[PDB]
Amino acid sequence: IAIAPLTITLVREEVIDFSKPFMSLGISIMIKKPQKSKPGVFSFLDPLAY
Amino acid sequence: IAIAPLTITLVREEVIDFSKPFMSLGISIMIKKKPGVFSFLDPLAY
Amino acid sequence: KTVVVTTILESPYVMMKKNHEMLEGNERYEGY
Amino acid sequence: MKVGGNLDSKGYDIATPKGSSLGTPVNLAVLKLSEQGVLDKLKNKWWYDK
Amino acid sequence: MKVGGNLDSKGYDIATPKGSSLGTPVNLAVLKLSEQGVLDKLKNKWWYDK
Repeated sequence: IAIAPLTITLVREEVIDFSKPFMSLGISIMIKKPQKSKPGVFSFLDPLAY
Repeated sequence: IAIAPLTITLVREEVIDFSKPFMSLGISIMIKKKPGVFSFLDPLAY
Repeated sequence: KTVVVTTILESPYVMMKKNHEMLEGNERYEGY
Repeated sequence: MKVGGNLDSKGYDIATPKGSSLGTPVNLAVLKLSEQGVLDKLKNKWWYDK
Repeated sequence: MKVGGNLDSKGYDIATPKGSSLGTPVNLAVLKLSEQGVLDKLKNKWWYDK
């Protein structure tokens, strides 16, 4: 028995028996945590729109 | 063969063979999804 | 009959114990 | 509108009688359609395109 | 930081050799644990509690 994060695939199923998924997963986007950027030179115009 | 949005449950699995899930789902929250012309006078009452 | 469980070291699924040098058997591994 | 993430994880499966000969081929068929993107295409067709 | 939804959907399963007698018990155990919240509790512990 293999209790591990083993992805269920068609090719694997043809060779072994996979149980029902105990945790679902997918592809996600990973980005850096947004920190406070340095203020722009002409940032005194920010309060009002262009 | 049953091809329908049938949830994979413990009680169902013991009586019928269940293929791999063709849809993954869960419990989700459902909620409900313009300034006036003279809205610059809002700070003070009429 | 003892059952052999195969497993890859992946965190946090299966990680080596911080003090596995003083532990033996299945106590060496912890994780999901 | 839908807000937040899924609270739990469930799954929709094709049901077959115990001991039926259609168990394994349907199990491999579902896996085939997921990997090639047919299931994702079908969901997007009837949820977003329509 | 993780942003956006899941691009696709996969799953992790407990594998078992073909023809083994443990396949059906373990499949039932995974479904029982999921419905009892054990899998959700395990996910919370090693991801957010730790």
